[PDB]
Amino acid sequence: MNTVPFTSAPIEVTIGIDQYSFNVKENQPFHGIKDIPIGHVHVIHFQHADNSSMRYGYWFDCRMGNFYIQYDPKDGLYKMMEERDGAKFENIVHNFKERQMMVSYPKIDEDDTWYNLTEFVQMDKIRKIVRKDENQFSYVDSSMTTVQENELSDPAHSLNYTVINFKSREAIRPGHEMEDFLDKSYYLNTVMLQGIFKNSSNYFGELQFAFLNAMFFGNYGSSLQWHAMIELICSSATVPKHMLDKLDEILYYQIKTLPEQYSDILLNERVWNICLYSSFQKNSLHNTEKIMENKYPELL
Amino acid sequence: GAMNSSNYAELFNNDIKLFVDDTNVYRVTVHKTFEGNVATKAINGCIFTLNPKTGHLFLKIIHTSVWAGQKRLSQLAKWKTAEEVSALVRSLPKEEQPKQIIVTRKAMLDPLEVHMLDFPNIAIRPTELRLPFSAAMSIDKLSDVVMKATEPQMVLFNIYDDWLDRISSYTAFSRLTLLLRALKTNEESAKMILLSDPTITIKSYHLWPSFTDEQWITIESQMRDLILTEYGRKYNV
Ligand SMILES: NC(=O)C1CCOCC1
Repeated sequence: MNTVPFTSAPIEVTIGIDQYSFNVKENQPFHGIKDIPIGHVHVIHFQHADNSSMRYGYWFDCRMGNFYIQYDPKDGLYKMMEERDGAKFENIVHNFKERQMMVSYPKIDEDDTWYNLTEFVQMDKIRKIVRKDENQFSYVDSSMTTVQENELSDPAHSLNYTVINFKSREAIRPGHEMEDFLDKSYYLNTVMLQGIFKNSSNYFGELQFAFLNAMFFGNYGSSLQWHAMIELICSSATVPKHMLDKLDEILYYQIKTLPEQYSDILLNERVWNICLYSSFQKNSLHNTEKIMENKYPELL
Repeated sequence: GAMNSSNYAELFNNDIKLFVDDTNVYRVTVHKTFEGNVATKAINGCIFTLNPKTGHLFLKIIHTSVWAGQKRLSQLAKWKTAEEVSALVRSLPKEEQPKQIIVTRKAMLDPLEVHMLDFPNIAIRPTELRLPFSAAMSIDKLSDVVMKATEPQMVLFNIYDDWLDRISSYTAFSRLTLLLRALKTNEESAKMILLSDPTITIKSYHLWPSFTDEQWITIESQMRDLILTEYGRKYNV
C-alpha cells in the first residue's frame, strides 16, 4: 500500500481519490492519503470550494515514483510533484502517519469497482494521450480539448485520443462506401484494432480512460470519445466474441458508477438507443441493457 | 446549410450547382401472386440531376437489372444514386464540376457525403423547398427514354428547351416548377392544357411545346388555376 502526502491544505477543497471524495476545510491539518492499493492507476482530483469551475486532477501509479501534492499560491492550484529523495519521502510519510494526519483509501474488501473501471488502463498509454514527458503523472481538467475537437487550440494542453470519424476516408474503403458505412467492421477490426490499437486491450484502455475523464472532470471531449468508441463496436456486424463479452462488463460497471444526477449530461440518448436497440450488437450487451433499463429508463 | 425561400436566388448565380432528386430511382408495381400473396416488380428508373442556372439535365437511367439479387432495395437505391452522382462528377472536367449539390430528400445526405469524400470542397446540402421533380416522368420524352432502355445509360437534355434565349434562369426555373407541380397534382388535366391546341407542336429537339411569349402567359395561368382547383377539389374550398 502506497501514500500520497500533502504539504498542506491552504484552501478549502473537495478532494477525490478514484471514486471516493472528501471535503477539506481551509488550513485544515490535512497531510494526505494513505493505504492506496498497488497494482492500479489512480486519479487524485480537486474542486475548489470557492470556484467549482475547473475540476482538475492527476493520473498516477505509485509503482513509478514517490508523488506528493503541494498547493501553489501563484498558479492557484494543488500540484502533483515527484520526490526523488526516497529517504526524505519515507521520513515525511512516517511522521504524518504517526500523527494520523492522513485519510485512508477507503476500499471495502468485497469491492472490485475500481479494478473493473481501470482493468485495461495503463499509465504508459495515459502518458501518450496526455503529453507532458517530464512528469510520470498526468494532469487533466474539465476544459482540456481533444485533438479532434481542435481540428473542428493550444496543442501542448490537448487530449490526444485516437480520432474516430465515421464519414472519413480512413473509415470508408473506396468502392465499399455503403458496405463500410452501414457495417463498420472493417474500420473497427483492420483500421483500428489491427492498425492503430494493435489489440483490444489498448482499445478498451482508451475507452475506459475517456469515460473516467468524462465522469470525474466533466470533460466534454472525453465523453464524445467514450461514445464514439462504443458506437464503433456496436455498429460492426463482426466483432470477436470475447470483445463483446468484455465490453458488456466494462459498460455495466461504468453505468453502475455514474452519478444518477449526471446521466442527463454524460449519456448521449442517440448512441445508447442505437447501441442497445438497433445496432448489430443490440442483443449482445445483456448486463449493460439490464442496468440501463432499470437505472435510466427515461433516456430510453 | 439548407436551401430555402430566403436564399432562393443563389440558385441563379454563376457558381455551378446541381439538384439531385432520387424519387424515381427505384420504381415498382405491386401485384398479387398466384398464391394470393403480394409481390413487387421493378421497372426502369432514373436519377434526375439538374443545373438550375443552365437547364442541363443529366438523366441517368437505372435499369432493373441493377436490382437483381439485391436486398433492401429502397436503401440500396439511395447509395446507387450517390454512386452515380459521384461518377458523374468525376467524369466532368474540373471547371465543370459543381461547387454544391442540393439533394431534394434528406435521406440522400449521408450516402452522397460518403461517396464524395474525395471532394471535400463540394458542399452537400438539403433543401426546405418542396420541389416537384418526381413529376419528371410525366414529361413524355423523358418517360419514353427511361422505359425503352435495355441497359444502364446516361442521356443529356436541356429541360428549359430554348427558353433562356428570351427569359432569365430565375423565370425559367419558375416556369419549370409550375409545370411540374401541375403535372404532379393532376397529370391528365396538365397534359390537356399543354397540348390542347394542335397547332403548337413540340420540336424534335425539345421537351415542351413551342409557345410564344403570350401563349406561355396563358399556359402559366391555366396551370395556376389547375393547382388551385385541385387544391379545392382536395380540401373542398
Ligand atoms: N453556373 C454554370 O453552370 C455556368 C454558368 C456560366 O457558364 C459556366 C458555368
